[PDB]
Amino acid sequence: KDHQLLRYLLDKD
Amino acid sequence: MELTPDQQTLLHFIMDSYNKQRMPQEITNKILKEAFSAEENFLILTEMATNHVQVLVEFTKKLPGFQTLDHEDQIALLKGSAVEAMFLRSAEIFNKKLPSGHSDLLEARIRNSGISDEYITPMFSFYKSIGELKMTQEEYALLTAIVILSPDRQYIKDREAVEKLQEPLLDVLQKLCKIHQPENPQHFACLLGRLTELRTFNHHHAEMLMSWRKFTPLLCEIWD
Repeated sequence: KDHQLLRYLLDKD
Repeated sequence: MELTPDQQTLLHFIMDSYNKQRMPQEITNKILKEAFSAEENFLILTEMATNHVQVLVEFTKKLPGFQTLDHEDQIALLKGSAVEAMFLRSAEIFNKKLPSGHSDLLEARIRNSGISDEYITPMFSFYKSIGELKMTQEEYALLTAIVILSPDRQYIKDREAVEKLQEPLLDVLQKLCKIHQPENPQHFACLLGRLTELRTFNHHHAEMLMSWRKFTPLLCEIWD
């Protein structure tokens, strides 16, 4: 549910 | 038989994001330089899986309409498709991007990375099966986008919105089969055969990780 890395990669610049 | 100006545009956006992708030289050099031990061989494969995850998110972000989906659905699709999208790219690197000797060393490393034949055998079987189709760059790109924009992944809140993005790609893929392989009417059916075969790897992959004690916390967070 958290999937922190995918979230960063998606929401990056 | 031709693509309409609209299908040409959709295909061009897919081909552009797809052609940007490249496996770094630093990874390629490791396949050639590192010691041939289970420890080092597994570490190269770990470096390859991590790089594919980065390449996958960049490719996905540029798929037409992907940014227009609900934010949690974008995560659900990325999480649902990562394993399948990896094996598909890996089949391309193994059969097309890597020099013959490099893929031979890579295979050598793969067969000596402490992984069971239970998982190794369907992997190379799938590589041979994919290589048989003589897939174009457009077929790899479309097939990858269709794997990513699959509307039946778990935890997707709006499936129709994803269906609206996936259907025009299958339509484009089927038209390209009719255009480039008019003598082979089952060419499209053959490509669909790979989508079903890719799905089996979700199970193969999940059980493989349970036989680990080889533990890579970063990849396990992405995979399960």
